[PDB]
Amino acid sequence: MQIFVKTLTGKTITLEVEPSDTIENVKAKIQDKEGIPPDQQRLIFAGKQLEDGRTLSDYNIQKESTLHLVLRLRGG
Amino acid sequence: MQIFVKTLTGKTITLEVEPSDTIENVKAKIQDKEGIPPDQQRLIFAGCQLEDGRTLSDYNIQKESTLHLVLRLRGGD
Amino acid sequence: MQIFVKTLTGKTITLEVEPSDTIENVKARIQDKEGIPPDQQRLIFAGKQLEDGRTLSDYNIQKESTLHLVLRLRGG
Amino acid sequence: MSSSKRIAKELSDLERDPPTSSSAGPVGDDLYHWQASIMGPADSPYAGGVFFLSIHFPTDYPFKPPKISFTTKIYHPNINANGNICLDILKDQWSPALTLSKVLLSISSLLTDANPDDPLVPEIAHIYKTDRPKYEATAREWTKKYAV
Amino acid sequence: ITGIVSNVNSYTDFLSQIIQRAILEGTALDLLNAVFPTLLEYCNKHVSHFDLNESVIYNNVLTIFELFVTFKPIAEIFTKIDGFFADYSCKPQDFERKTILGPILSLSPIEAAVAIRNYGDNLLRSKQQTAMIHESLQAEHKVVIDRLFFIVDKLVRGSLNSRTDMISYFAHIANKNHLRRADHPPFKELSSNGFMSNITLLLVRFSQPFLDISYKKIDKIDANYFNNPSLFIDLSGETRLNSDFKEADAFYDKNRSKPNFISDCFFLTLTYLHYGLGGTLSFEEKMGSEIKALKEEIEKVKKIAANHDVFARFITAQLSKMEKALKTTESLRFALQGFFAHRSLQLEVFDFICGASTFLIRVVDPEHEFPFKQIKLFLRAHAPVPFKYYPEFVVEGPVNYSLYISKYQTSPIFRNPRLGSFVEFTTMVLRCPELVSNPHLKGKLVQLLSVGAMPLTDNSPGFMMDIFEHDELVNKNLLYALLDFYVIVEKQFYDKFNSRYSISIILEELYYKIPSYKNQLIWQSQNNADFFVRFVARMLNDLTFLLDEGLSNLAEVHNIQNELDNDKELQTRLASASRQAKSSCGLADKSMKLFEIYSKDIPAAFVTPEIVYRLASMLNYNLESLVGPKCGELKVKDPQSYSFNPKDLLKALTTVYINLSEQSEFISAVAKDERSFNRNLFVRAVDILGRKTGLASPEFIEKLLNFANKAEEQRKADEEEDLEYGDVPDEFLDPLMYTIMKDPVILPASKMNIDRSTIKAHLLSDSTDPFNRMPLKLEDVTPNEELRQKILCFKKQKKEEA
Repeated sequence: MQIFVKTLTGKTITLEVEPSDTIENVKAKIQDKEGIPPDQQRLIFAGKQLEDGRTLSDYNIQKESTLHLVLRLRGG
Repeated sequence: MQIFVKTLTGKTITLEVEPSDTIENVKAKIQDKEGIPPDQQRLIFAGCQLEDGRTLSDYNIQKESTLHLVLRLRGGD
Repeated sequence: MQIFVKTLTGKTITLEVEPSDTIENVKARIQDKEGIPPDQQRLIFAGKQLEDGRTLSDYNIQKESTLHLVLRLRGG
Repeated sequence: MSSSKRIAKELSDLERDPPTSSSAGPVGDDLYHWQASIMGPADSPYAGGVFFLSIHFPTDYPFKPPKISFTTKIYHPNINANGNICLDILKDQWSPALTLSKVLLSISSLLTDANPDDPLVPEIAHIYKTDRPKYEATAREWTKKYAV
Repeated sequence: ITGIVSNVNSYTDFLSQIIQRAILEGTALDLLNAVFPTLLEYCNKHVSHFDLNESVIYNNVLTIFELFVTFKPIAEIFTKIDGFFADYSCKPQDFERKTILGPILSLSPIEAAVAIRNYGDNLLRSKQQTAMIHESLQAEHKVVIDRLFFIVDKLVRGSLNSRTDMISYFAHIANKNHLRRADHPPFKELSSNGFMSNITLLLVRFSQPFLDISYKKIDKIDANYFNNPSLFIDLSGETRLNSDFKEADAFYDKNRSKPNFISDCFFLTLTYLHYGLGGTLSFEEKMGSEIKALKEEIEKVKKIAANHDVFARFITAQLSKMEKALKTTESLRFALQGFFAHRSLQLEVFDFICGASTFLIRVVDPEHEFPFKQIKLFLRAHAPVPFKYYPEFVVEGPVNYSLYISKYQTSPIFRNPRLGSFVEFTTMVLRCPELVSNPHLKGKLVQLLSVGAMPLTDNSPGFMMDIFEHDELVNKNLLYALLDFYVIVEKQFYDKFNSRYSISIILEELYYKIPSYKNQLIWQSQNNADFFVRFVARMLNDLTFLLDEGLSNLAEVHNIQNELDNDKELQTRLASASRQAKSSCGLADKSMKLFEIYSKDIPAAFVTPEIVYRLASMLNYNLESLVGPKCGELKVKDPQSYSFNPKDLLKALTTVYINLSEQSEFISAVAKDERSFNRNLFVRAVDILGRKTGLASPEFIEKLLNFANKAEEQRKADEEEDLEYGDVPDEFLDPLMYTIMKDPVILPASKMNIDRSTIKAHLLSDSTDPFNRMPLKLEDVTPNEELRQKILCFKKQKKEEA
């Protein structure tokens, strides 16, 4: 499934998904180009979090919906 | 890159680091030029004490940063 | 022929050499008894930085001279 | 101009719609120091406990996240003895659009899930990653100590 | 051998020819291998402590070297003695016992047993009784120093081989002892301070010819000394000024060149400055706390009765070894001060520093003509090359010695005309940040300048004020540097204000006594405006919470104190609560005092729209804490200790209003700060100033009451505008401000309306949209003229009934 995700400085990437994927299976096709940790998988989709441990079948991402990948600076 | 470590005696040392290097690997350098074993070497960055399992790929990327050296000593009264 | 090599820490070592030896082979002999890798090693004769592919007779090095080893500065 | 009517509006809508297991308000007639009050989630050892909050808005509040700490002593890894709260949106994830009610939703949410990878206490994070019988016990233990 | 040591003045002619016997025979080095190890044998074992106390004995031994070192054919070959150099595996404490040069360098009054000999007989001698102990030894110390310098000079001038050897002899000592700079060094494993201090003096006295006051021999020292790797000073691990390792290791590789004893002896001196005395001065400074910790240990034990026979003798002997240990440390702290007060030695050291300062400015000079023509005054790539690759102990070494020694009234820095070379260097560092990128190094430089600019007890100008006035380098650019460096030191973080406490003293004193800086000021306010506003905005912003932190810790001092009104880690935090409140109560006064003097003369600077909203907020909130219950109920024990004197601070705070009182914008500002405005606040401050008699004039109050009345008639007219605009349509409200938009602009990302000024404060913090986290710039906006026409229309609708 062609879905979209965009970074801070304007960069967006293209990848595939499935309706029965998970949010880390979204992430499983995110470190295949950048190499980022799934603990830093940060999704800002209309003011709320998209939680990583859930599946893709709860977070209403439609055909070529744009996500927002910012890297995390967690800790304290 | 290189970062700063400031002790509580008003002494400032610098230390060149790699972001792959662990907190233990940081403590082993400061071990040699301060004569202190790394068990006694407690660190504070932005208020949060670091973890021995962590690295410098874990806490707040920037060069020219500055840690603090809180000296927990083995013995009390 | 034997030569003397001096360190920044002041270690004095002997070394059986030949005037046509390459300097990395000399640095291999330094690694042979002290294990220090040759890219790290850096030798001085007559106040001059040396070159690996040259020989001792290129640098006019008489036997039982003094060499100076600088461990090139390792990082953190 | 800058500060007051933003604060009074968020006060007014909580007076319109009070939160269910939470409640918050100012400490008397000082607008810049409030008091919140929550109850623990039923799916937690934090259930049965009531917790009070020390709140200080800054003078650039609508543009700086506030300084807010707990009053009650709690057995929690993301809370120190000072009641400081290692929470993400209390830091550079701040947006000025955020309401304090929605902030208070995040607080019990941290009491719900307890994200351990920001270990504000080292020892409790090791206990939580090893033995749930030790963690879930002492939280209800210090509830009966403090949060009654 | 023994009677040769005992009766050295009788054998001195008889053994002279026997020395001369072997010179013409060439068998000289044979018996030299027999005498000096047996001399090392006789000093180590036949005497348990060959020291400075045995006034018979060491005076014999010095003359023995004086019997040899005169002979030019022997001093050229003196270095070949068995045990002349150390071992490769030698312990650093074991130099001074297994070396031919070992013991005679260690003759020093700062040895423990000498301090036991000369202090422990009475612990409370007076300040006059103190000094006669010193000059009894200090003049005897010069006999020790000058006779050694006669020996070592003939070793240098003996041959070409031998002056190489002493450089090699010293380098093996300094490199084994980098741990002297540590916080808690292994003193039983390092070299003694007496061994290190004596050698430190000798290299300075080598520098005296080519450190003359004519400064023409300054080109004898090579400025290109470090481009080439060092064969003697171990630079491995030594932090460079403005270069990392990998560029510097390339910088050895790039440009790929002979050694020179002139440049060799000079940089070695700074090592013995830093790793010698520089640890010794830190060694003395802690004995104020080392004694203080030791007395409390013994005080606990003396309340214990001793009965149990195994444990009674233990506790009895537990004190008695600490008795001598207290006798140890109290002897040594009194010993090191007079060594640091022996100004005849202390002059040569500071003479070396400013001469070396003259050297360093020559290096920074692109033409390298500094000692004749004056220098003309990202950061790493634009840095001058030779300089950026030098180590940091060439700066840290002097400034540690400078910060420490100014505690003495017998200061060799004081009334030295050669001082100004250092401040030329110190200004030049803080002027161009390309030279040193380290700020913590630059903090000890700016901490030093405040110490040189403190007014004394008699309120005389500080001992750099003449130098601040009469130095044509400094007066051009010291002002611009200090105002820049106040900004940068931003980069929890509880030391960033310690440096700002040091700057604000210097800003105050230069505003008082030097009128040209005041003239330079003002011109920087009027013609360097965008620079000076950042200094004002920075000093304003800190003060918003400095007073809050002082209220936070001084209660927490009591909270630790009342906990002991019923473990030591709270007492450890009690000092942490002390100084951080001291810095809170201190810097807030120093910040407030600068507003008093600047508003008096440049009020038109403070009335910019970017400050006038900010400033009135900071003044009112700081006012209510002082006059209100918060500082009043905070009853601090000895308020002059923390300098928590809000009665003194209030007079400044009210004056800031009065200085700004002729500006309608500042009057309009305070009435719009409803976070902390009230008429009663100033009225409270009247009778508070009515308590401190003579502290405020009645006219001073009357001007203030004139201000508050003009402020009060303003805000009543301001809420008069508020009452004629009640129920308001929701669409005309700024969705982050919840007020009426003056300049409604449309967000491009989230398509929302916002005021220009609202998102401007958001974009001054982050260039992202607050509503959908999209990237956003000020240039991205679109002004909504259409909505503001309805804002024009609807505001006129309530005017139709107003």
